[PDB]
Amino acid sequence: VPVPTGGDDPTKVAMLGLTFDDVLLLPAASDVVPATADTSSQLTKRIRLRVPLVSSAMDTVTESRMAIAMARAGGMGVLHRNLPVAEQAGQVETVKRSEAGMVTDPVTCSPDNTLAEVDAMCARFRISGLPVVDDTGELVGIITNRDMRFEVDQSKPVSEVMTKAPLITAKEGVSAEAALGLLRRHKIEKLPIVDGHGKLTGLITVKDFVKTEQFPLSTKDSDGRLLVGAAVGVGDDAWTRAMTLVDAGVDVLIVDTAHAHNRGVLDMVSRLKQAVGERVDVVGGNVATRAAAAALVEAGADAVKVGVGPGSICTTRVVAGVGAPQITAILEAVAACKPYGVPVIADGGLQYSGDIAKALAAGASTAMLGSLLAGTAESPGELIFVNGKQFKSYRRYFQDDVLSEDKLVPEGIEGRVPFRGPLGTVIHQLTGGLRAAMGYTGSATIEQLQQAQFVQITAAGLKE
Amino acid sequence: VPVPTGGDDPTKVAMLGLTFDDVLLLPAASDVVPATADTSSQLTKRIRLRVPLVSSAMDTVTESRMAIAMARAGGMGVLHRNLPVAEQAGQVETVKRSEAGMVTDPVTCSPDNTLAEVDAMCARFRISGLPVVDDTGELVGIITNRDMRFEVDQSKPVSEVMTKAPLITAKEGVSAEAALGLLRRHKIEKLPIVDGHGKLTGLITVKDFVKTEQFPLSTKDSDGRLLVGAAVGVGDDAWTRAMTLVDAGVDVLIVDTAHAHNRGVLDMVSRLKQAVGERVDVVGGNVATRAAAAALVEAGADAVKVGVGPGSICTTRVVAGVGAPQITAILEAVAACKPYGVPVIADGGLQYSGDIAKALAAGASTAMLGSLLAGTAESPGELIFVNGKQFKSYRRYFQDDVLSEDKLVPEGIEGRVPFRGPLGTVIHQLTGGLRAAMGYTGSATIEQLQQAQFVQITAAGLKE
Amino acid sequence: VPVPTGGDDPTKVAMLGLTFDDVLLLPAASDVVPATADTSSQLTKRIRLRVPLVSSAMDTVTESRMAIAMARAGGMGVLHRNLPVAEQAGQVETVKRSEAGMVTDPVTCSPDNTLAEVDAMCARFRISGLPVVDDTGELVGIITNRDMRFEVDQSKPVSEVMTKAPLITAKEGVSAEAALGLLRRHKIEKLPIVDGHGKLTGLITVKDFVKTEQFPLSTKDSDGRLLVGAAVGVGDDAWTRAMTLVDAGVDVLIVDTAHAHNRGVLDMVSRLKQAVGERVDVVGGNVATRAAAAALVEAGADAVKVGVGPGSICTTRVVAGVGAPQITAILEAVAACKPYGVPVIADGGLQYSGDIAKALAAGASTAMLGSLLAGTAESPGELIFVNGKQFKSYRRYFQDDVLSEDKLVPEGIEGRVPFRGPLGTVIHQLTGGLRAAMGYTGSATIEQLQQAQFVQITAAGLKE
Amino acid sequence: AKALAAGASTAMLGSLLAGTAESPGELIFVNGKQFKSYRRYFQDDVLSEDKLVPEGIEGRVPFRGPLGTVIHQLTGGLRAAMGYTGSATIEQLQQAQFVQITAAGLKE
Ligand SMILES: Nc1nc2c(ncn2[C@@H]2O[C@H](COP(=O)(O)OP(=O)(O)O)[C@@H](OP(=O)(O)OP(=O)(O)O)[C@H]2O)c(=O)[nH]1
Ligand SMILES: Nc1nc2c(ncn2[C@@H]2O[C@H](COP(=O)(O)OP(=O)(O)O)[C@@H](OP(=O)(O)OP(=O)(O)O)[C@H]2O)c(=O)[nH]1
Ligand SMILES: Nc1nc2c(ncn2[C@@H]2O[C@H](COP(=O)(O)OP(=O)(O)O)[C@@H](OP(=O)(O)OP(=O)(O)O)[C@H]2O)c(=O)[nH]1
Ligand SMILES: Nc1ncnc2c1ncn2[C@@H]1O[C@H](COP(=O)(O)OP(=O)(O)OP(=O)(O)O)[C@@H](O)[C@H]1O
Ligand SMILES: Nc1ncnc2c1ncn2[C@@H]1O[C@H](COP(=O)(O)OP(=O)(O)OP(=O)(O)O)[C@@H](O)[C@H]1O
Ligand SMILES: Nc1ncnc2c1ncn2[C@@H]1O[C@H](COP(=O)(O)OP(=O)(O)OP(=O)(O)O)[C@@H](O)[C@H]1O
Ligand SMILES: [Mg+2]
Ligand SMILES: [Mg+2]
Ligand SMILES: [Mg+2]
Ligand SMILES: [Mg+2]
Ligand SMILES: [Mg+2]
Ligand SMILES: [Mg+2]
Repeated sequence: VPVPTGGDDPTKVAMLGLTFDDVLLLPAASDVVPATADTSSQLTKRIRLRVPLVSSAMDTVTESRMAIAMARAGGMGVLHRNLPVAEQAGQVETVKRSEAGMVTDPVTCSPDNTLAEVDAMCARFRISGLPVVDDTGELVGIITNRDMRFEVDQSKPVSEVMTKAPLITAKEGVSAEAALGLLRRHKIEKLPIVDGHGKLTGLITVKDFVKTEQFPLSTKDSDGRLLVGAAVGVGDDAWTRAMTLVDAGVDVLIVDTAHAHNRGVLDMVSRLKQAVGERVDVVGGNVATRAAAAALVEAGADAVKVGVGPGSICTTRVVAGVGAPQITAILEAVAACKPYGVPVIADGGLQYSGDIAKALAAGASTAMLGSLLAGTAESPGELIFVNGKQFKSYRRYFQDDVLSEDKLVPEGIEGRVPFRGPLGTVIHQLTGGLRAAMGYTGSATIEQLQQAQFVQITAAGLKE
Repeated sequence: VPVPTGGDDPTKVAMLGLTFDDVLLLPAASDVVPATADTSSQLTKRIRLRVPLVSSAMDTVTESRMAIAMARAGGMGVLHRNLPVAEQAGQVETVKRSEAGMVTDPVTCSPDNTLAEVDAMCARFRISGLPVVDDTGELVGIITNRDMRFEVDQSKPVSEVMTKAPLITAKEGVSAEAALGLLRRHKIEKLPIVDGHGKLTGLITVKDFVKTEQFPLSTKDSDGRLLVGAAVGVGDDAWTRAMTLVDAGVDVLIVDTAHAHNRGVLDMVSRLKQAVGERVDVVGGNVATRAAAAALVEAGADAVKVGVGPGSICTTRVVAGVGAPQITAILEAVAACKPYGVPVIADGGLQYSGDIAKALAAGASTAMLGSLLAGTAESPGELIFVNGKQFKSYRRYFQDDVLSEDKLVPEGIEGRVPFRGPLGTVIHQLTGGLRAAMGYTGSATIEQLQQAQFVQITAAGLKE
Repeated sequence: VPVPTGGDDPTKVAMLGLTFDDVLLLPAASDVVPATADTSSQLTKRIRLRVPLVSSAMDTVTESRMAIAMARAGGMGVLHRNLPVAEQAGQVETVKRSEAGMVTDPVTCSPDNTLAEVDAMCARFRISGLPVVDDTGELVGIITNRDMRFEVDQSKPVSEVMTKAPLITAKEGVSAEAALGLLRRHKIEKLPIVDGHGKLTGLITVKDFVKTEQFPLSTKDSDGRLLVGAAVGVGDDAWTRAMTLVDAGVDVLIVDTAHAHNRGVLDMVSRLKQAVGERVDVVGGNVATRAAAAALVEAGADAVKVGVGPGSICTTRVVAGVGAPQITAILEAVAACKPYGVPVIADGGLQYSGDIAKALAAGASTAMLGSLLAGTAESPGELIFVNGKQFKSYRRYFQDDVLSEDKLVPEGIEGRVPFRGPLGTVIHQLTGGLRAAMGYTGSATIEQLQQAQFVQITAAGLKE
Repeated sequence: AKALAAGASTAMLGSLLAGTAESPGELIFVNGKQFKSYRRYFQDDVLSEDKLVPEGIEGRVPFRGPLGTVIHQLTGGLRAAMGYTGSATIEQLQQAQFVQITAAGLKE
């Protein structure tokens, strides 16, 4: 009658929690070559990624640059919400218009604009020119950075530097082959698109073709623009932020909380699903049990994020005593979400590509990457050089001494993190590990990897 | 109903994997003295070793020298395939002609051969002379290294240095006693063997008797030549390699793959078994489960090799998340192989002789030794002297500065491995540990050791 | 002819530099008890301290609180200049009015002042009440914190809470004994001082007597107010800052530069000496040679500060390769300053009280303490509790999640420094060490300690 | 700065520039860090462990980044030395004086 671990209640200790280090993938019959394995997976019930990886929406991980890089790599990025609503909406706009985003609503300047303003717009959107539209609304010309390369006077108006009409243009609904043919024939890099009245409706640049060739796995929406997600909280400021982000063109809204088994979080999810659910996917916060995942599914979430204190040495585990091992948590969440076809996102605890393979085999559909991507080039922060090494830092007015020691050392030296380089190499290494796991387990797709079996190892299997 | 580790499927976590550190051998009733225990075991269904150890077929472990040493020690060597087909066939031929291999097809030279060519052949085959056969095909004499010891001019032909006929010869089918008596009577070290018509058919040297007395446990084929195995891959190049190796006289072909539960590997095994299966034994690649071992047995493999990611901190376990603890894998593989009499080779994860005893007690017939033999003298590599120690390395044209620092330090200092000495001492230590285990468990033979019992130990049993 | 260290110029290597670890103080004939040694010394040619220690004028060391504590301990503090001119002048005013500073120019309030503003003034000046003066200029009452202890409504005007006139007052020029007698007789803690016409001229509080009894070594000016110094740079902003500080009531101005052997620094020192030299003492920046000290003396400096890269592992020594060992630098600076009676301040390189004794025996008159005082309670920074220990830190809007991990850890954990406790204990330990040194060397005064002899030790004397 | 003050006119830089982007060698990514390496035919197995690790992981050196940043840091240190010694030109820095320190001056 007594429980072997103490007491009389057999459900006081609910279960035995397994972490990533407790299990290994068992080899199975395999006709799968790692180079031909298909790693595409569902992020939500309507969005499918070519690479099942998402950035972690932390202030040190994901901004517009990281979102663009992740969308190009085949995954997606989620913008963090530790900033004003206007800044987050502007970052969403930057991601949406980065690549093949000027086809329908192009950015234009006026003939009275100075060269500095045009250069600022070009630097923000990473484009090399803009069409010029006057007060009447007529396409009067185009101004590119070949026109303003050597202009010393940056206060000069656009009208003195632009290339006047007529321009080489295309009709609405012009195919990519015809546009490329025009660009090759006239040896230009830009092609405005006008309607029957000769009024500007879009712009095609050589950047579109270059990026399509260079990044064949890019994640795009129906209009051909890069996908991006954004995080929101709970409350009224959260509602205003979510509405502003939806207006800016976000594709995924993540109700990001540490403990989503709360009435407020579920109410926010239901409200968002009812208000903008026809346009935007809604992802629920972090839930580590089956009941919480079922509650989020009932509230109408399109995807469920799992991790609640998954790290072994974690602040939640030490200060609060609350936690859940990640493998068991994913298993329970999948046991609640799978009958309704709701994807599961693993979040936290991942240190290697083997952990990603284990998380996907436990039943999750995507994995969210945090500290793995913190030091990359596309992550926020400034690159500094200290003691013969590169670091990334997150860094005078009254110190006018030219020979002071603070002048001899770089700024931001305190609080720096190692520099990891480009994001593409990290993503490629992770994808190679995942493909090796798929080849070992005989999984042609991720949906077949989700049916792979585990072997539990003892402590002796973790010894150096 | 719910699984205690998570989810609803009770087969998601298939089993608990035990490694070598998790178990110990239980003493049983024993009348066995370690000095008299019989350690002979089956390598395949037709080949029996006196010492149940095999080399690992890695480019840093097994070449012709290691194969010869392992065969003399009582085990066998498997040649690595990271080299051209002609080179691997040449190494097979070198092993096959090292000891008592000239009795039926001796190596011969011609009077037109220079002394340099004869010296090269003698250095390759480790013989001290050759019979001489002219264009017409008569045995005209013998050339040994006592004849060419002081010849300063190495371009001198054989005819100017050889000892002319008549020679002391013996008839075909001469017993060892008669040949030794002739050698003792005439006080020579070589004895050609001729047919009734006086044509050369073989050669006996004192090396045969010396090696027979020195190495009583040598592994030999039907003709008394040393046993050797070779590794092949999968594909058309692999088929050509296998055919060339069989022509060279290989005894065992090992289809060495990382994951043998693949249709291509099984097809290769079946093709080899149908083509050269009447002459050569075929060993399947590495398999960690019962189903894979059963598939290899059905395909026609003569032996099954097991280890798939057996190391605790392993590249397969960290990058792909795939692995299987070795004790459980051996148990499952034996559960599939034993009813058909197919031997099991335990490959990987062995660090001590206790691990070898545990692997043999788990049901395996032989153990394959890897990094334990990487630094021995017979392993490939160059011996260097660095900082008062001996190391083995795996290592000018435009650096003509005679006082440069690169002249002051040995080449290959970077990337060296410790030197281990002769292989025989290592094999003797491992065999002594195995004999002690056999004495403790009361096992007169390896087949009785395979019925020994284990005790599972906790984490506290591994603490220093 | 050649120099043994290289070259032909015997002055290329000018001298051998001795640091603190290279020398020890030799015991001499002593009739001195450590408890009776006199540690008073000259800071400048007109200012004498009771304890020859000065705070280091760094933004982590000296602000108004540290300056007050240092003045009470018997030394002095120099306010850092890494802040706006108005803030530094406010800190000067706070220090000057802390203790016995209302005797001639008291802080007053008007009857229309709210209780919040009076409370803010009392908190700034560390007083427990203010006299009230109307628009006409008459002393109408006094408001103390016993009157407003339980006034929950902090917007209440002073007129509703003050103790109305007539008050217990004393005539101008009242002796301290008479004021204390009045305070004892009427059992109050405050005594306004009025002239013959009944107009408010000053204020005496029990704080004056309490602090005089508690801190008998306090450094005071002619008016009986605590001494304070401030740092200024070079330039026009520096001139405005210096004029504002002199108007605020500063006593010492320190021209704080890393390399004071510059024409700009000397010109600034000369200008300050010409303009405000009758009221304020001017101390020159850091100089490490005899010629630089002579230049500062000629420019008209009242004291000369020495240290230029005195630390063994220092940023100046590593990045620039420039430095000077502190003992030799002090010897040279004293050799240039002593004939004119200009005191020397040893700045940098001090780690123990033995180093302070060595610096004073080398000829310096005062020592400037930096990192020794960084972690004390009176130094700038905020006290935090982390992992069972007290630390000092030098430190939300959008993180509204109540269960996030940033809510679980204290703010300022990054970049924290250890807590050292009260300043008085550190000063007392250093003074005890200095007194022990004086007793060993037989020096009744610091001027006698400046004539002590050294013994030079070898490397073997520094071995553990 | 010390070498130029002793009388040398130029300095030659070796290991300080070994791992920069412009130095010879290939950039590799190992264990979350960038390295520079100075690096199959018969290993056609697709699931082998040598396929799971990059080639050249052994014998690698840390990556330093662009050369311009290193040169700028060195020149800044030299300019600080010139400002301390009062040398407007390198020829005046060659007339600077030294002070000899003892062993105690090298202890942390
Ligand atoms: N004015 C301006 N232009 C910038 C700036 N940064 C990037 N660009 C331009 O943006 C276009 C694409 O930027 P990329 O660097 O290729 O791509 P990215 O979106 O990953 O940053 C290029 O012109 P392109 O003509 O599309 O390509 P190409 O002619 O260089 O091949 C490039 O010159 C900037 O700060 N100011
Ligand atoms: N020409 C030539 N001969 C070589 C060379 N290396 C070894 N030999 C000869 O090969 C024979 C056997 O070689 P061992 O060293 O005993 O054996 P191994 O096969 O283990 O290497 C010896 O002659 P033996 O007459 O059989 O033995 P013994 O008279 O030395 O006892 C030895 O002299 C070489 O580079 N060149
Ligand atoms: N209103 C107000 N008063 C403050 C504040 N902080 C300190 N005081 C008062 O200042 C006087 C002296 O402050 P202390 O703390 O003794 O000295 P300090 O200058 O070293 O800080 C005290 O009143 P006392 O009457 O001089 O001394 P006692 O009656 O407490 O002995 C104390 O109550 C504050 O934030 N607000
Ligand atoms: N559609 C167009 N019709 C006519 N002229 C055009 C058109 N697009 C660009 N031009 C003009 O052609 C010139 C170069 O065009 P393009 O856009 O290829 O240059 P760019 O991107 O600035 O070049 P670079 O990348 O070398 O700096 C500029 O003077 C530009 O104004
Ligand atoms: N069967 C034989 N009949 C006749 N002469 C022989 C025969 N075998 C060897 N000889 C000759 O006898 C001499 C020595 O023979 P043996 O083979 O014993 O020498 P070896 O092996 O060269 O000696 P070592 O190992 O001491 O250098 C040589 O001149 C050799 O040619
Ligand atoms: N000179 C004075 N003449 C008349 N009344 C006075 C005088 N000084 C103070 N008082 C009044 O006497 C009361 C107490 O005075 P006192 O200054 O001793 O108190 P306090 O410093 O506020 O006390 P505590 O330190 O206990 O809070 C207050 O109501 C105050 O207004
Ligand atoms: Mg361009
Ligand atoms: Mg271009
Ligand atoms: Mg011989
Ligand atoms: Mg011999
Ligand atoms: Mg009081
Ligand atoms: Mg009181």
